[PDB]
Amino acid sequence: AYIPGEGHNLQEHSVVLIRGGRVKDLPGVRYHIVRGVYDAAGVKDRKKSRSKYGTKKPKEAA
Amino acid sequence: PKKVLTGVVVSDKMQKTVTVLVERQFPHPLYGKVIKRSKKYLAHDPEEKYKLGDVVEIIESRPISKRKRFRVLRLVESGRMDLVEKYLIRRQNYESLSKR
Amino acid sequence: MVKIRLARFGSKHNPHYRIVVTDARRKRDGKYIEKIGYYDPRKTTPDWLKVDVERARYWLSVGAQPTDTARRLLRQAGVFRQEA
Amino acid sequence: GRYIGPVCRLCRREGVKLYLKGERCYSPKCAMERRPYPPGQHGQKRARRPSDYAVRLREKQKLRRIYGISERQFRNLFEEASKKKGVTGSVFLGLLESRLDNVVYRLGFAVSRRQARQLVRHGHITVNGRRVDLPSYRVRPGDEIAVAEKSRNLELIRQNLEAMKGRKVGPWLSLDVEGMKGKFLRLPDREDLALPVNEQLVIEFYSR
Amino acid sequence: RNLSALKRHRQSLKRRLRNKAKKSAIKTLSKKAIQLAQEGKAEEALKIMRKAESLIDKAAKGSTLHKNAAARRKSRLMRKVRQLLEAAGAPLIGGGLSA
RNA sequence: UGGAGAGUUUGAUCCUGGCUCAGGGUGAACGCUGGCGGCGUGCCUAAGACAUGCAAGUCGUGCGGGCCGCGGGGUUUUACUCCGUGGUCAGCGGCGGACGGGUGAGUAACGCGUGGGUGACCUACCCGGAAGAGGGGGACAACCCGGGGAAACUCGGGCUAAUCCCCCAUGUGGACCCGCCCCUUGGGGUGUGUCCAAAGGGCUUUGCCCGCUUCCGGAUGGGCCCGCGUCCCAUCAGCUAGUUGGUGGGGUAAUGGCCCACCAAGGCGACGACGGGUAGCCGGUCUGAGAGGAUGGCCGGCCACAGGGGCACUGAGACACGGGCCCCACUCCUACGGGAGGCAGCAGUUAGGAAUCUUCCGCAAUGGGCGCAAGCCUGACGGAGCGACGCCGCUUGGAGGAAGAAGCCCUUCGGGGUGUAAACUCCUGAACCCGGGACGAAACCCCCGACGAGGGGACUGACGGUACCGGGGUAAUAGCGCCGGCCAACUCCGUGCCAGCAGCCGCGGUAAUACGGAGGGCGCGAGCGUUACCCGGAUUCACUGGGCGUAAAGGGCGUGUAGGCGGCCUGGGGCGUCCCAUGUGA
Ligand SMILES: [Mg+2]
Ligand SMILES: [Mg+2]
Ligand SMILES: [Mg+2]
Ligand SMILES: [Mg+2]
Ligand SMILES: [Mg+2]
Ligand SMILES: [Mg+2]
Ligand SMILES: [Mg+2]
Ligand SMILES: [Mg+2]
Ligand SMILES: [Mg+2]
Ligand SMILES: [Mg+2]
Ligand SMILES: [Mg+2]
Ligand SMILES: [Mg+2]
Ligand SMILES: [Mg+2]
Ligand SMILES: [Mg+2]
Ligand SMILES: [Mg+2]
Ligand SMILES: [Mg+2]
Ligand SMILES: [Mg+2]
Ligand SMILES: [Mg+2]
Ligand SMILES: [Mg+2]
Ligand SMILES: [Mg+2]
Ligand SMILES: [Mg+2]
Ligand SMILES: [Mg+2]
Ligand SMILES: [Mg+2]
Ligand SMILES: [Mg+2]
Ligand SMILES: [Mg+2]
Ligand SMILES: [Mg+2]
Ligand SMILES: [Mg+2]
Ligand SMILES: [Mg+2]
Ligand SMILES: [Mg+2]
Ligand SMILES: [Mg+2]
Ligand SMILES: [Mg+2]
Ligand SMILES: [Mg+2]
Ligand SMILES: [Mg+2]
Ligand SMILES: [Mg+2]
Ligand SMILES: [Mg+2]
Ligand SMILES: [Mg+2]
Ligand SMILES: [Mg+2]
Ligand SMILES: [Mg+2]
Ligand SMILES: [Mg+2]
Ligand SMILES: [Mg+2]
Ligand SMILES: [Mg+2]
Ligand SMILES: [Mg+2]
Ligand SMILES: [Mg+2]
Ligand SMILES: [Mg+2]
Ligand SMILES: [Mg+2]
Ligand SMILES: [Mg+2]
Ligand SMILES: [Mg+2]
Ligand SMILES: [Mg+2]
Ligand SMILES: [Mg+2]
Ligand SMILES: [Mg+2]
Ligand SMILES: [Mg+2]
Ligand SMILES: [Mg+2]
Ligand SMILES: [Mg+2]
Ligand SMILES: [Mg+2]
Ligand SMILES: [Mg+2]
Ligand SMILES: [Mg+2]
Ligand SMILES: [Mg+2]
Ligand SMILES: [Mg+2]
Ligand SMILES: [Mg+2]
Ligand SMILES: [Mg+2]
Ligand SMILES: [Mg+2]
Ligand SMILES: [Mg+2]
Ligand SMILES: [Mg+2]
Ligand SMILES: [Mg+2]
Ligand SMILES: [Mg+2]
Ligand SMILES: [Mg+2]
Ligand SMILES: [Mg+2]
Ligand SMILES: [Mg+2]
Ligand SMILES: [Mg+2]
Ligand SMILES: [Mg+2]
Ligand SMILES: [Mg+2]
Ligand SMILES: [Mg+2]
Ligand SMILES: [Mg+2]
Ligand SMILES: [Mg+2]
Ligand SMILES: [Mg+2]
Ligand SMILES: [Mg+2]
Ligand SMILES: [Mg+2]
Ligand SMILES: [Mg+2]
Ligand SMILES: [Mg+2]
Ligand SMILES: [Mg+2]
Ligand SMILES: [Mg+2]
Ligand SMILES: [Mg+2]
Ligand SMILES: [Mg+2]
Ligand SMILES: [Mg+2]
Ligand SMILES: [Mg+2]
Ligand SMILES: [Mg+2]
Ligand SMILES: [Mg+2]
Ligand SMILES: [Mg+2]
Ligand SMILES: [Mg+2]
Ligand SMILES: [Mg+2]
Ligand SMILES: [Mg+2]
Ligand SMILES: [Mg+2]
Ligand SMILES: [Mg+2]
Ligand SMILES: [Mg+2]
Ligand SMILES: [Mg+2]
Ligand SMILES: [Mg+2]
Ligand SMILES: [Mg+2]
Ligand SMILES: [Mg+2]
Ligand SMILES: [Mg+2]
Ligand SMILES: [Zn+2]
Repeated sequence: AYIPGEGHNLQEHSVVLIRGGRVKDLPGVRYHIVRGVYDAAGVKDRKKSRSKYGTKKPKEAA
Repeated sequence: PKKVLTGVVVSDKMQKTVTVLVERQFPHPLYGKVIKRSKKYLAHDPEEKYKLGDVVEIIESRPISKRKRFRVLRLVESGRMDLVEKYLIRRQNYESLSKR
Repeated sequence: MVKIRLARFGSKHNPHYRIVVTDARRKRDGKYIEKIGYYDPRKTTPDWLKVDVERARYWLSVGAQPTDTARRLLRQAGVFRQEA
Repeated sequence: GRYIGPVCRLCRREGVKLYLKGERCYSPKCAMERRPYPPGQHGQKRARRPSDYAVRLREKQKLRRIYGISERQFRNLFEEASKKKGVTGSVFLGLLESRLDNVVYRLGFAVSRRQARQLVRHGHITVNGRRVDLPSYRVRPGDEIAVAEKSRNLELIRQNLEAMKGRKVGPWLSLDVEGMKGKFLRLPDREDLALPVNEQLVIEFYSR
Repeated sequence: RNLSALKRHRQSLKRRLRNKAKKSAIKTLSKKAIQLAQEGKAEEALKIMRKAESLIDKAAKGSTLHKNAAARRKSRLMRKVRQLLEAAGAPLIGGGLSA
């Protein structure tokens, strides 16, 4: 399964959640990993397409 | 009303019982071509009169036996071994379909 | 016995029965043999009651049996007022 | 809920004044007057030829942005129209116009449909004597829309009601200015308003 | 911990034996008439068939046998006993039969 | 009254052809975000395993007793019966427990759907029609009695009433054999012979009411049978001993090889038997121009199952979810002395899973069971609760407001943008506070009239002080996706085949509208995206509506079986086909 975005927090024994959708570049891979679910977490300091990338909305004011 | 059907006898080889072969024409549900079909019935002859070829009629009746729920109505056109042959060769040709 | 009773329809908090004949062991919204008029118990319309009063007595003839709250809406339809 | 915020950006973008404010969108300066060019950094730049899709798109929004409603509520009416009789399309405007909050704008009780809505929502408006607080009400012929009693006065009505003395209200319309009440008379034929819109395209659009 | 209409079953137990008991008598008596009607004794035979006939219907009123079963019994019975006594026998009594 | 296409094979073209997007749908789930209300909807996986409560009871107008009462029968020293009187615990008997409720495992079959059949059949309670209730005997609980058991209780011993049980009798009337009669598959009529009926309880008691038994009808609900229709693999081509028919029996409400004997050797299959795989079927539902394709979840109709299996009893009715016996698996209790349980009922727990709720309220209403009726039971149902899961409705404001501040973006440093946006000024006013306050409820019953027709009179609202009504009254959450082409929305910066994007075509190699952030823009909005799946587009299984010289596709060539198709004329038949009428199509 493919791990998307920039960096993660996945050693070996790490619970995960599989999505669906190949990569095309990498042959054999046919599934994505959802971010921010179970032991795989969202993308740190990502401001745009946070719906994917399991990134919660940051505070903007203070 | 009780069903009424018309067919040829192909078996007298049961005691006081016979086998009537019924055709029906009708169009194909999707392709509309007008096509035939067949069903065999085990007809009751409590006085084994009717015989091979007897183009006859039969009628839905109370269960005489398993498989057997038609009594014969009346002869219509005796002696039709020509139609019978069709059923015969067809069943014969089956041997040359033996998956060997 | 067969019966005549109130079969609920409509919506939550918006009752709208259908007066009807069926077996006393059918569901109260189950299949029926014949509908005979409606009844909004909330009087939200002029046409808030109706019977085919002929059929009503017909089934009553053969041996139907309405409810303690179905006769009231048939007594209120002269089913019982029996002339002189 | 509804659209809220920058409106004058929309008299433009669509590239055509659509009188969406109170008097401003009627006064020398309706977001277009001064800057009759699309919003944002890329405003005073030469447009490229739109797609046919783009053309149809802009025409739809325009219309909706005029009446100012959700895409939700909007399309139901199209399909409703699309389902009905004969012209089963152009009739659309009739369904749009039967909206309570729409009518109240035409009846000059308010000036912005936005202002109209806040009245209906606050229930300062009545129909046939009924406190009706629902801006989606499809009104019909002979229905009567009047200010309620607790609000017959109110500074906001009087002047808004007053300034109507001037123009011939819609053929399908009527107004006892003193009596604070109006009558939906009929279904506005396509004729009865040449909107700046080509409804033919909205149809074409929605059949994706 | 449970419904006490388990009686409904305990009720069945009596109704079971009661109607079972009568039912054994029916056949053991029905037994007789047949054997006898085969050994010419058309006298003592139609004494039983007459007793047979009563034994059946008397339970038929109740909840044991019902319907055309009594009929189905009695039929095939006197449809048979008589068709035994054809072996001479001599109708010692129409005392069962509308001969 | 209904039909649109685009992207990608080439340097380019036309064609074939496949992949891909734009549409609509869902019992959904997941990510970011989340204000209100309404009406819906919610174990799609383990038909896996379940703690606890509850889901079926009722009548003292069947009967006998317990205790409590109830007053007071009445007393050779705390009562006493005497009913009635209540109510009472059960037992006796009676009706319902076979409906309602859940589930979809199994089932490719008359299970279903549709049209018919039964001279081959049952149908309790309800209604109508005809006649009777003449009398005679007895058992088991209860109570008592001892034994045994830890209990579960259990055996044994002894009395007793009825609508319990038995018998005699009566016979309108019914059944059975043989006859003739008509009719006709065991329908109807009759002749003789022989068999069959029972029940009492309550009184506005001397009259009625609630029940009893036979028969024929009616109506309702069914059982069985029949024709046609109903998935994938022929890489399953042969199948069959109750197998097929007969005769006679057994059995049932009744047909039948349903079972059993005996006799015959038949029965089935390229029109796809037999075998295998999947599946509960339909009304519907989704999509589609349509023809179709897809699907069966909530609602309704039917079938099937009630831990896995088997079996029968009672009964009008079942082989019975919350009845019974047995076997197995599993779990629990116990002085272990041994016994107990069946959530696919309502909630709820666990496990599995990406995922699906309250161990709530009330019989007020509707419906169902019992009863003369009050009244009783009803996790059916009527409501409430939880979840943006869906649809719908509504709010986070409105008018004003600059040649248009600040900050932030670009900048050819002239300026442009965000932007009437804000601020700010007026106005209204979601929420919240006060008051009032439902509809849903009219009958059962009660009065007069005969408790009938009738008028009339009376009790009861779980939801709930809820909606709604009045007044007062506050400017009061916005998010998500995208902005290379298809496809609507462009610019700085960072990065430098790295980090990364991607539905396809493809972007990244120090000037990236394709990565990452930013400004700006497009698109929806308490929602926005994503994933999975169905239909469309796909005329890409083409009946409507396609092809086979070189694009994938003519059998290497004959002969020929079944099958498909068939020239010119006139008749009869009217099968197909066509019309009308009618029923059915819930
Ligand atoms: Mg992206
Ligand atoms: Mg039923
Ligand atoms: Mg009444
Ligand atoms: Mg039209
Ligand atoms: Mg029985
Ligand atoms: Mg269309
Ligand atoms: Mg090439
Ligand atoms: Mg190229
Ligand atoms: Mg193609
Ligand atoms: Mg193409
Ligand atoms: Mg379309
Ligand atoms: Mg889609
Ligand atoms: Mg709700
Ligand atoms: Mg479960
Ligand atoms: Mg398991
Ligand atoms: Mg328990
Ligand atoms: Mg049941
Ligand atoms: Mg059921
Ligand atoms: Mg359920
Ligand atoms: Mg099969
Ligand atoms: Mg098969
Ligand atoms: Mg007597
Ligand atoms: Mg003892
Ligand atoms: Mg004893
Ligand atoms: Mg006695
Ligand atoms: Mg007698
Ligand atoms: Mg007869
Ligand atoms: Mg009796
Ligand atoms: Mg008494
Ligand atoms: Mg039934
Ligand atoms: Mg045998
Ligand atoms: Mg036989
Ligand atoms: Mg037989
Ligand atoms: Mg039976
Ligand atoms: Mg065939
Ligand atoms: Mg095949
Ligand atoms: Mg199978
Ligand atoms: Mg299944
Ligand atoms: Mg279908
Ligand atoms: Mg449709
Ligand atoms: Mg449609
Ligand atoms: Mg179709
Ligand atoms: Mg189907
Ligand atoms: Mg499903
Ligand atoms: Mg379901
Ligand atoms: Mg259903
Ligand atoms: Mg279970
Ligand atoms: Mg049961
Ligand atoms: Mg069982
Ligand atoms: Mg069953
Ligand atoms: Mg249970
Ligand atoms: Mg449960
Ligand atoms: Mg789990
Ligand atoms: Mg649960
Ligand atoms: Mg629920
Ligand atoms: Mg109730
Ligand atoms: Mg009731
Ligand atoms: Mg009652
Ligand atoms: Mg009482
Ligand atoms: Mg209870
Ligand atoms: Mg309750
Ligand atoms: Mg409920
Ligand atoms: Mg909601
Ligand atoms: Mg969500
Ligand atoms: Mg400016
Ligand atoms: Mg500025
Ligand atoms: Mg403003
Ligand atoms: Mg104010
Ligand atoms: Mg009040
Ligand atoms: Mg009441
Ligand atoms: Mg009255
Ligand atoms: Mg009254
Ligand atoms: Mg209040
Ligand atoms: Mg107020
Ligand atoms: Mg504010
Ligand atoms: Mg303000
Ligand atoms: Mg988008
Ligand atoms: Mg698009
Ligand atoms: Mg573009
Ligand atoms: Mg520069
Ligand atoms: Mg650089
Ligand atoms: Mg750069
Ligand atoms: Mg470069
Ligand atoms: Mg992109
Ligand atoms: Mg970017
Ligand atoms: Mg931005
Ligand atoms: Mg932006
Ligand atoms: Mg074709
Ligand atoms: Mg082709
Ligand atoms: Mg050719
Ligand atoms: Mg080649
Ligand atoms: Mg080729
Ligand atoms: Mg060739
Ligand atoms: Mg050849
Ligand atoms: Mg060859
Ligand atoms: Mg030929
Ligand atoms: Mg020919
Ligand atoms: Mg010809
Ligand atoms: Mg028709
Ligand atoms: Zn403006």
